[PDB]
Amino acid sequence: ARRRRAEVRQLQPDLVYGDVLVTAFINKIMRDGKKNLAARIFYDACKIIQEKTGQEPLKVFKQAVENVKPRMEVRSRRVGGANYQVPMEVSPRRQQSLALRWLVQAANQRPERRAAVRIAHELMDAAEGKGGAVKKKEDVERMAEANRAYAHYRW
Amino acid sequence: PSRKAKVKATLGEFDLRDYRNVEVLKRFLSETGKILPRRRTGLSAKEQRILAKTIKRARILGLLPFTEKLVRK
Amino acid sequence: KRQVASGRAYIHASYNNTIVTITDPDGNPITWSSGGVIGYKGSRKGTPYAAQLAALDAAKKAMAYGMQSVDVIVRGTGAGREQAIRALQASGLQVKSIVDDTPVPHNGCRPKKKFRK
RNA sequence: GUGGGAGAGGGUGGUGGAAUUCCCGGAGUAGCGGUGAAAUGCGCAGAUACCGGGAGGAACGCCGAUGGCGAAGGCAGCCACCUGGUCCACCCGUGACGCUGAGGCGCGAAAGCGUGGGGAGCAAACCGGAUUAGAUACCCGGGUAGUCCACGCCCUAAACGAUGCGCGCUAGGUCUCUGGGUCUCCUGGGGGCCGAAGCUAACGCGUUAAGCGCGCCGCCUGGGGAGUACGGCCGCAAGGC
Ligand SMILES: NC[C@@H]1O[C@H](O[C@H]2[C@@H](O)[C@H](O[C@@H]3[C@@H](O)[C@H](N)C[C@H](N)[C@H]3O[C@H]3O[C@H](CO)[C@@H](O)[C@H](O)[C@H]3N)O[C@@H]2CO)[C@H](N)[C@@H](O)[C@@H]1O
Ligand SMILES: NC[C@@H]1O[C@H](O[C@H]2[C@@H](O)[C@H](O[C@@H]3[C@@H](O)[C@H](N)C[C@H](N)[C@H]3O[C@H]3O[C@H](CO)[C@@H](O)[C@H](O)[C@H]3N)O[C@@H]2CO)[C@H](N)[C@@H](O)[C@@H]1O
Ligand SMILES: [K+]
Ligand SMILES: [K+]
Ligand SMILES: [K+]
Ligand SMILES: [K+]
Ligand SMILES: [K+]
Ligand SMILES: [Mg+2]
Ligand SMILES: [Mg+2]
Ligand SMILES: [Mg+2]
Ligand SMILES: [Mg+2]
Ligand SMILES: [Mg+2]
Ligand SMILES: [Mg+2]
Ligand SMILES: [Mg+2]
Ligand SMILES: [Mg+2]
Ligand SMILES: [Mg+2]
Ligand SMILES: [Mg+2]
Ligand SMILES: [Mg+2]
Ligand SMILES: [Mg+2]
Ligand SMILES: [Mg+2]
Ligand SMILES: [Mg+2]
Ligand SMILES: [Mg+2]
Ligand SMILES: [Mg+2]
Ligand SMILES: [Mg+2]
Ligand SMILES: [Mg+2]
Ligand SMILES: [Mg+2]
Ligand SMILES: [Mg+2]
Ligand SMILES: [Mg+2]
Ligand SMILES: [Mg+2]
Ligand SMILES: [Mg+2]
Ligand SMILES: [Mg+2]
Ligand SMILES: [Mg+2]
Ligand SMILES: [Mg+2]
Ligand SMILES: [Mg+2]
Ligand SMILES: [Mg+2]
Ligand SMILES: [Mg+2]
Ligand SMILES: [Mg+2]
Ligand SMILES: [Mg+2]
Ligand SMILES: [Mg+2]
Ligand SMILES: [Mg+2]
Ligand SMILES: [Mg+2]
Ligand SMILES: [Mg+2]
Ligand SMILES: [Mg+2]
Ligand SMILES: [Mg+2]
Ligand SMILES: [Mg+2]
Ligand SMILES: [Mg+2]
Ligand SMILES: [Mg+2]
Ligand SMILES: [Mg+2]
Ligand SMILES: [Mg+2]
Ligand SMILES: [Mg+2]
Ligand SMILES: [Mg+2]
Ligand SMILES: [Mg+2]
Ligand SMILES: [Mg+2]
Ligand SMILES: [Mg+2]
Ligand SMILES: [Mg+2]
Ligand SMILES: [Mg+2]
Ligand SMILES: [Mg+2]
Ligand SMILES: [Mg+2]
Repeated sequence: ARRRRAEVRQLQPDLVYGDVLVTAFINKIMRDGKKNLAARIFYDACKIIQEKTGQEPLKVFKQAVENVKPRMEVRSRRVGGANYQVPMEVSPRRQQSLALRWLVQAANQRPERRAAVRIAHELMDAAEGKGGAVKKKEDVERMAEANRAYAHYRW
Repeated sequence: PSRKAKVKATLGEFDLRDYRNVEVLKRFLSETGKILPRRRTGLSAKEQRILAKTIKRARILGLLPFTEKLVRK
Repeated sequence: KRQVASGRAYIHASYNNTIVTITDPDGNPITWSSGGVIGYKGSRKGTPYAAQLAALDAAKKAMAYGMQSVDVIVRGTGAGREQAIRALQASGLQVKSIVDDTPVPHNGCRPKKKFRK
């Protein structure tokens, strides 16, 4: 996007909870344009959230999302002939995209046998502050602020 | 552009060649010890030329300083 | 163990490093810090963050002497000058004055080739 | 001639403050320095930063400028003495005493040479550290000559307005420096910009001529060979003409 600002797409509401965040997660689950497979996965996982946790699966979902969102990240920059790891803030939408993407990328690294189980277990784990996703956020916020010396290269 | 004030019109009758008159030459030095330019002093070529030498004359005597420290920065 | 409680905080900034020297009112130093006192080794010492850490470590060293009020004196143009200022400005120490005493000659010596023209 | 003006014009003596370095004392601790990043280097025999004292060499911040002075080179803290050039008013005096100028003579940035001093900072050479494919460099740490002083040499330059000197004639507008005056303005000297006529191959110049004229000097005659060779004069030599 060199000319315009590249406005964002508005997503259709969740067909079950009526929440755009849910539908965004389904789309990050989707693979080869299989919408039904991604939503089947996700909902079969919402049933796994219950009878393990007595809470509404929506709460666990958005809570884990909140625990994965990073506040800082490190972006490179070409300066003085070398390249520097420069921290700066994470725009809100980017915290969204990175938290959701990380959630999926973590769930598919898990050892559970079928998908929705991995998704449920990662959603729960990240909701209570553990699991591979939150380790991604902690690794990134470790990267940033470890380079605090370059905080003036913000741009 | 020094639209705050000019030092000459901030002053009445005075002798440019008085090296010993401090409480007026004081008015021509900056917050540091430096000699103000014609932007601030509002002097003319000849006037600033002579006032310069009488200020230097005063500096040797220990009446005006050569340099000062900057406050509040 | 002097119990000074009031003194002068010198700041020596340069494009290579920033170094803080904290003194009694007469000017004799009590403690000090810099970019190298903290773990910074290479060019990082000339950082405004390195300066911030140096001034904070200086202020914390001086708290152990129970110092409260300081007068700050900056010398040298260089990164981290104003950041060391702002580090001390709320470091716990009260800054009573800031003064820029950067030494300038009256055309005294010939600079290096690096600084000529 | 008289009476006033302006100026880093020159020489000599004296002298003031800032900074660097070094030495001394005090306080204080693990580094400082430096770079694109580094390293060499410096620091536990206590450095860097910080206060007090002291020594010495060099250079004069602001003022300061599109400013001034000078024939050119060039000239900048301040005080005094010696000394050059110039400008204005007054119409006083001399009565064409003028202009230019081969040769001559004097001057002549830097670098360089001799003797003797001095030597803080900077720094050819050189010694290291880096970089690079190499790096006899650019960058970093050191450092000798030198840079400074007296005296004597050398005599070159993008020594430049790349524009010899003098005098007369040819629209103006504007900025500035320094005089004079009936001080809105008039008038003289100097420094800038734009432009009449005009000139120029063009660029541009244009009352500060590169315009229109006169006087005298210096100089050019296609590029390389070559500022070389030879001769001569000069020089301690480098080398110059
Ligand atoms: N020349 C040194 C300087 O003289 C300045 O003052 C100088 C000028 O202001 C002053 O001008 C004088 C004066 O009598 C009047 N205005 C006219 C007179 N023709 C000038 O004298 C002039 O001509 C004579 C030879 O005839 C020269 O010796 C002298 O140097 C020159 N100034 O003469 C002084 C000496 O030249 C300042 N004192 C200072 O800048 C510095 O010391
Ligand atoms: N000293 C003032 C000036 O000295 C000039 O020459 C003087 C100086 O060049 C020379 O050296 C002097 C001397 O006191 C002694 N040998 C050492 C002293 N440090 C020097 O004095 C000067 O030296 C330089 C300039 O050379 C200046 O930068 C510095 O301020 C001053 N210390 O001594 C000369 C006098 O004896 C001229 N006479 C003239 O410009 C003026 O009077
Ligand atoms: K040394
Ligand atoms: K100079
Ligand atoms: K000029
Ligand atoms: K007048
Ligand atoms: K032109
Ligand atoms: Mg991952
Ligand atoms: Mg450094
Ligand atoms: Mg003079
Ligand atoms: Mg000592
Ligand atoms: Mg060692
Ligand atoms: Mg020991
Ligand atoms: Mg040793
Ligand atoms: Mg030192
Ligand atoms: Mg001292
Ligand atoms: Mg010595
Ligand atoms: Mg200037
Ligand atoms: Mg002239
Ligand atoms: Mg001239
Ligand atoms: Mg010149
Ligand atoms: Mg007559
Ligand atoms: Mg007659
Ligand atoms: Mg002649
Ligand atoms: Mg001749
Ligand atoms: Mg010469
Ligand atoms: Mg010389
Ligand atoms: Mg010599
Ligand atoms: Mg010698
Ligand atoms: Mg010697
Ligand atoms: Mg020596
Ligand atoms: Mg050196
Ligand atoms: Mg060197
Ligand atoms: Mg080498
Ligand atoms: Mg190469
Ligand atoms: Mg020798
Ligand atoms: Mg010249
Ligand atoms: Mg020129
Ligand atoms: Mg001209
Ligand atoms: Mg000229
Ligand atoms: Mg001419
Ligand atoms: Mg000529
Ligand atoms: Mg003549
Ligand atoms: Mg004129
Ligand atoms: Mg001129
Ligand atoms: Mg023109
Ligand atoms: Mg025409
Ligand atoms: Mg034209
Ligand atoms: Mg003419
Ligand atoms: Mg010839
Ligand atoms: Mg010729
Ligand atoms: Mg031929
Ligand atoms: Mg030739
Ligand atoms: Mg030759
Ligand atoms: Mg011969
Ligand atoms: Mg001979
Ligand atoms: Mg040779
Ligand atoms: Mg020969």
